[PDB]
Amino acid sequence: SDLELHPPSYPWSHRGLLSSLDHTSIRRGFQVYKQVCSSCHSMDYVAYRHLVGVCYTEDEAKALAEEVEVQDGPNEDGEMFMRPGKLSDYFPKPYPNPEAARAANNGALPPDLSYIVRARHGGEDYVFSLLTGYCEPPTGVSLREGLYFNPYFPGQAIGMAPPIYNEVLEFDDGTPATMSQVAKDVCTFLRWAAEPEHDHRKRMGLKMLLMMGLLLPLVYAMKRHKWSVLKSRKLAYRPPK
Amino acid sequence: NNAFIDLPAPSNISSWWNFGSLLGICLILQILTGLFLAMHYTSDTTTAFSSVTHICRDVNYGWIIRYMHANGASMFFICLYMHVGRGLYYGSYTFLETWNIGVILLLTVMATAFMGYVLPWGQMSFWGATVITNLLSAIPYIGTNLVEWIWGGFSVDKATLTRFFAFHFILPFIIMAIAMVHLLFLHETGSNNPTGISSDVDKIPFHPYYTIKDILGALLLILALMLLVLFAPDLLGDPDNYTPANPLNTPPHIKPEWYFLFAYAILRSIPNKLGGVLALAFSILILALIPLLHTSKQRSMMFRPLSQCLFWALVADLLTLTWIGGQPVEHPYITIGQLASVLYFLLILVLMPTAGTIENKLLKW
Amino acid sequence: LMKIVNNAFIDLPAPSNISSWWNFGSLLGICLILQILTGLFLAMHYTSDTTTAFSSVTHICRDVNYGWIIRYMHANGASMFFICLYMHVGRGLYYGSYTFLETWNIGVILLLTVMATAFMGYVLPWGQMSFWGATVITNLLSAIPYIGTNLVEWIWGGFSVDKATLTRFFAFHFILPFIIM
Amino acid sequence: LVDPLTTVREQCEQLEKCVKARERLELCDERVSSRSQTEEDCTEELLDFLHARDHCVAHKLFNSLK
Amino acid sequence: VAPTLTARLYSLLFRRTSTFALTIVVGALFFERAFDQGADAIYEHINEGKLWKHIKHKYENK
Amino acid sequence: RQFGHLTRVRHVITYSLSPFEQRAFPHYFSKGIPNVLRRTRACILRVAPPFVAFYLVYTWGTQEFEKSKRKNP
Amino acid sequence: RHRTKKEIDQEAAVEVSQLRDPQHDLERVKKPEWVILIGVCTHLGCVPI
Amino acid sequence: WLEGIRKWYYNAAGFNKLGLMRDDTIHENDDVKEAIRRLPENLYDDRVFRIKRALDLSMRQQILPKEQWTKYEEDKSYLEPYLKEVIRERKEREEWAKK
Amino acid sequence: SHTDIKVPDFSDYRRPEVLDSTKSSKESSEARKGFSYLVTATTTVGVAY
Ligand code: HEC
Ligand code: HEM
Ligand code: HEM
Ligand code: HEM
Ligand SMILES: C/C=C(C)/C=C/C=C/[C@H](OC)[C@@H](C)[C@@H](OC)[C@@H](C)CCc1oc2c(O)c(OC)cc(OC)c2c(=O)c1C
Ligand SMILES: C/C=C(C)/C=C/C=C/[C@H](OC)[C@@H](C)[C@@H](OC)[C@@H](C)CCc1oc2c(O)c(OC)cc(OC)c2c(=O)c1C
Ligand SMILES: CCCCCCO[C@@H]1O[C@H](CO)[C@@H](O)[C@H](O)[C@H]1O
Ligand SMILES: CCCCCCO[C@@H]1O[C@H](CO)[C@@H](O)[C@H](O)[C@H]1O
Ligand code: FES
Repeated sequence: SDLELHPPSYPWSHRGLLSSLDHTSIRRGFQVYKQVCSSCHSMDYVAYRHLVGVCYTEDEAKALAEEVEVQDGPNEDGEMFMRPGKLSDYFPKPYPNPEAARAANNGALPPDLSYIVRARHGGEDYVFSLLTGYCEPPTGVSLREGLYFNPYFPGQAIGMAPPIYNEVLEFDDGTPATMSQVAKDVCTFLRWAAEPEHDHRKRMGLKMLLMMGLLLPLVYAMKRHKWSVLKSRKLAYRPPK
Repeated sequence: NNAFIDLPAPSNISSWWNFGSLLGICLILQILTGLFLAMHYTSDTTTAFSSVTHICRDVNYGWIIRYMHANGASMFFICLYMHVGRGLYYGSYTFLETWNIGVILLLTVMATAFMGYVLPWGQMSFWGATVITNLLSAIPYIGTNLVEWIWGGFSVDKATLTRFFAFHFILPFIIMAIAMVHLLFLHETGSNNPTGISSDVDKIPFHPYYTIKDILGALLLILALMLLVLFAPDLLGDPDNYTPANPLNTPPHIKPEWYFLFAYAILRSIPNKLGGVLALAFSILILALIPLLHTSKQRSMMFRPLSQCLFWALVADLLTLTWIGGQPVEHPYITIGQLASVLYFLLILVLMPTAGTIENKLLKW
Repeated sequence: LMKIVNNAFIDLPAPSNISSWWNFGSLLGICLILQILTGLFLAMHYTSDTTTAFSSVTHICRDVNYGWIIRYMHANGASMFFICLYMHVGRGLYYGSYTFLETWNIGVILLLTVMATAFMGYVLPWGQMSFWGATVITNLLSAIPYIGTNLVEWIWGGFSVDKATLTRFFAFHFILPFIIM
Repeated sequence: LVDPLTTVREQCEQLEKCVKARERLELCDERVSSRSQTEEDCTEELLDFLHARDHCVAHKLFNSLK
Repeated sequence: VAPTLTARLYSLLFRRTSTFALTIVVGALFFERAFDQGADAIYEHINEGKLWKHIKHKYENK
Repeated sequence: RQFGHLTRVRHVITYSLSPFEQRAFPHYFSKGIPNVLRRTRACILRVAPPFVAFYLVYTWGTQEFEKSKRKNP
Repeated sequence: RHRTKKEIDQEAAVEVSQLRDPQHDLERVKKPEWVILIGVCTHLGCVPI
Repeated sequence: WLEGIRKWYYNAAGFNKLGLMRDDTIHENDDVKEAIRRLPENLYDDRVFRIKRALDLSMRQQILPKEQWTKYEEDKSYLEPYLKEVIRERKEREEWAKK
Repeated sequence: SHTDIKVPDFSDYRRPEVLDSTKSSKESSEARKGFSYLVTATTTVGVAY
């Protein structure tokens, strides 16, 4: 239907003006993308090297990249070949092209997730609500096969079956993998993926606010100093009588 | 010197007079961030969107230069609209040459920003290129030919993106030359002031009085720009442009950049192709008619109560049209937009000239 | 509008006897306009990515209507530019025009800027000469002690001439002619 | 293994506004359910209910997550 | 007879154009280290336990 | 336009003080606030109404829109 | 587009004289269950939904 | 009474608060400039000072004490006899140019 | 007479250190210039940063 359900505002720890992302949460969120979302969704603009110093050490990221095989070549025989992944490789695509993706998903296309949070009104509030909001169709609503009812998706009929649920994966740090916890971490990871500059712009913004707090009144003082010559000047008209 | 240092200026110009220098700064800012982005941007449809993400993710500080350019374009329009509003309210338009060049400047900046928005080749980029170039199709007999000629084909495609990068690259420098001419005509008369009365009996030197005041203004502009860049870089943007262009699908809630919303509302209010395009063109070109519609014996609106009330009604109306442009073409927005569109032209063509005459009568001249 | 078009052209006083050697100044103005006009039109079809630069140039010469004439007019126009530049400088040396110090020294800057401009344009089609010309000439800076090498890598955007180099050179080549103007 | 989302949803559904909405929802379920033919469905009633419950969930949920 | 503070500053650093520019160069250099260190400390404290530098120890061991 | 050639003025005396002899913020708050209040009051009747109208049209239209999207408006 | 019977019947029932660009549906299709069109809005080029 | 709204308007216009007379506020076109040029010394000098006093108040975003406001009943058109003649002269020339 | 011309009172605008007409203002000049120039130097430092 043409009805709309807008997402509520969750108190993300990175919500505040000077609040950074929770990096342990980014790290768990990456595990979610990796174990769960990557089989249907690509993330074409993130490479293993981007994780270094963000949520994994250089060696951990190196080990992560090696867990997959990527195509390279041509070799001296003019042929392509497979090799372990390395830091410079971008996350593997689950399908060679969108047609193959649609074919593998009853015709629906799992969008690339690198910018999904910036590409949707509501951002992570929307994504979190969608992931944790699947429910039964209301009485009178009957969906075609292949579609699932989700009140937060426009039109409420989505081609993605509920992808997460309790214990869908195990976290490296033992955090209980409840559906809501998993959603919260993947959403934090997706924010970082869409805006890696997130923490740095806020640190810079703090410095900008402090500098402005200093420079604005000083320049204003300079303005008032020069202008005092005019602001206190006195006029007198003395025509001949 | 004498074009700056000892330039005579009115002792009383207010902060509304700071927007000219702020526009100069917005122009320099766009040129500087623009050139640096152009050092990493590639205009092929296969790689345009990619090169932009590459700028934001891997080029050192690429993200800040990019968002400064995007938000800088928004600041440019805020300043442009403030600058034009100051002119209408204070009767600065009586400086005919300066004013008409200003109208050309507004149209060129609009055309320039339009083309830049197409460069990242996201969804809004693509449909904006489609819609806006198609405005020309309203031209009888040859309209469609003009559009295909601009496109370099039968639809927006590679040829389009590549030439748009070139046009967007050079136009700002042309704008800079036109702005210098804008200032030269202004210098022949010197500035107008809040009273609308000649200020020749009380001129002060531009330096140090307005040089320091302009610097204070520049600092406030930078604060506004950086609040957006560092704390809300996407606030004034559209999420749909984070989706690569898809020629087979126009997003269901597609809407123009905020600074084009009022004009879009006006065009959308007319259920006729040529009529909508003519109203759009006229909503901007009518600025060239303001001087001919001036009936008041006084230059500024400072001493004109009735004119002031109608002026703020016009601003409130543009605010209405901006809001309507952001809403779906459904009831009661369709009717509110039609009224607002009619009110816009009615205030400018009839109500304001009439208030001017009434005020003259009340003063007995 | 009249004046300075305007008394700066129409009623400009000129010697009664200047010869053909004085024609090169206006010919240089024409070479500049030619390069700018053919340049903009080529830029409407040229792409600066190393994977597609050379290709976009062949596309201009093979498929864009009259693309070949615009391209060869730009290439040969650069040659005409230099022929005129050298005739112009020669005239100046022979007739002592250099005593107009400001005009002359600005002229020296103009010669250097046109050389730098032509250099960068030649790199754009990304053929063999493009690549090695970019390599050698940028490396002239490596002769600068202490920072030379750093300056080169900064100009290149890397440890060797590559994508970053070609893309910024398109930008530099694009704007420099207007600065020359 | 219990998801705090379950706990919090249960708690939030106790609010007056949520009960009222659930009631209208069940009223629609009964009304639509009893006709062999009807254009109507209870989407609107469901969304109203969810909007009220989720506004409440958003204020509490994250306290239980890491 | 001890002159005020701004008075000493005027005579010692502001009166001569050379000395007035030196003070701004050196001042900016000290201001830079102190401001960045201070602001960085404020930022990291506001976000204690969330930054990579705060959790990093858990994954390294070169 | 150059100083020396602007216009004709006779019998006007102007007295001024060096910026170093005076305060840059004389009665900033004590006199500034009253002046701001005065200026604000003097214009409010001319500036505010149209925006109040916008507000009313805005709230009315938005509500009318929502109401129209449901079963029982 | 593969049209249904109800859709075909709705288009046949249209009062052609009332259209701004008057055409009977059958002047626009060859096999009624199939409508083939260039998906470009005649206004300013977007894609109709 | 029209006249009632007139005094109301005069005060709403507010140039009186800056000590200006209505004619001090006229938009200067060529007719007006010629009329100002024809003013006798005293009217010209007075105009200059009132405008100068007004520009000064405007710069400080201030107004005069109410007792010093130009009074409606005392505002007179010192420029009218001069401007009217300048316009008459131009009209006469324009008529002649058409014959 | 031009001797009837006296400078208006500025006591309401004067910095406190120059309020006494029976004292030399030179005694406070360095302090007054130091204050304003300090505002200028600090500003320039912030801008350099
Ligand atoms: C294949 C079995 C999938 C898995 C595993 C996940 N998703 Fe998915 N997703 C899939 C499809 C086929 C679609 C298209 C849905 C449609 O009807 O258009 C999607 C879509 C999404 C979206 C976009 C929704 C929108 O507003 O357009 C998001 C944000 C999304 N999916 C997220 C997501 C995440 C984070 C996942 C891992 C937990 C995940 N999906 C898994 C198919 C599949
Ligand atoms: C790239 C855009 C523009 C730039 C850089 C620019 C710059 C300037 C500058 C530097 C001033 C002097 C300072 C001031 O009074 O604000 C000025 C004045 C003026 N401009 Fe613009 N301008 C631009 C666009 C326009 C537009 C769009 C209009 C109106 C349609 C316009 C109309 C005027 C007028 C009438 C004046 C005289 C103002 C007065 O003295 O009261 N300008 N402009
Ligand atoms: C009047 C001045 C200018 C305006 C108003 C302007 C505006 C814009 C706008 C609105 C965009 C879209 C931004 C986005 O959302 O990504 C854009 C993109 C861009 N602009 Fe400009 N621009 C100006 C000058 C320039 C100049 C001089 C150059 C380059 C020489 C330039 C280079 C670019 C490039 C390469 C992009 C694409 C990357 C990006 O999208 O950020 N711009 N411009
Ligand atoms: C002082 C003026 C200019 C000079 C001396 C100059 C010189 C050159 C040279 C020597 C080449 C290589 C030609 C070849 O392919 O063999 C070139 C290429 C190019 N120039 Fe220019 N150029 C000028 C102005 C411009 C301008 C203003 C633009 C664009 C706005 C431009 C755009 C290009 C483009 C797109 C190419 C690559 C295509 C091609 O190789 O023909 N040039 N230029
Ligand atoms: C080669 C150069 C060319 C062809 C230049 C053309 C320049 C034309 C005008 O500038 C002078 C034009 C930009 C200006 O009209 C006065 C704007 C106010 C028009 C605003 C405008 O924007 C839209 C927009 O941005 C969109 O984005 C996704 C989508 C849109 O509808 C779906 C519109 C739209 O319906 C209108 C009217
Ligand atoms: C980012 C911009 C940069 C770095 C600009 C630098 C500009 C430098 C100078 O212009 C001012 C420079 C072009 C000018 O020196 C005065 C020329 C006469 C230098 C001529 C020149 O050409 C060569 C060339 O073209 C080649 O092609 C395949 C190959 C070359 O050797 C293998 C050379 C070469 O050995 C020299 C000296
Ligand atoms: C400067 C104050 C601007 C008001 C904030 C709202 O801003 C609006 O938000 C919408 C979605 O939230 C966007 O689609 C729209 O383009 C943007 O202008
Ligand atoms: C925009 C409103 C214009 C109405 C005309 C003003 O009319 C005036 O209003 C004054 C105050 O109410 C009265 O004291 C006065 O007698 C009356 O003529
Ligand atoms: S309604 Fe305008 S392009 Fe379709």
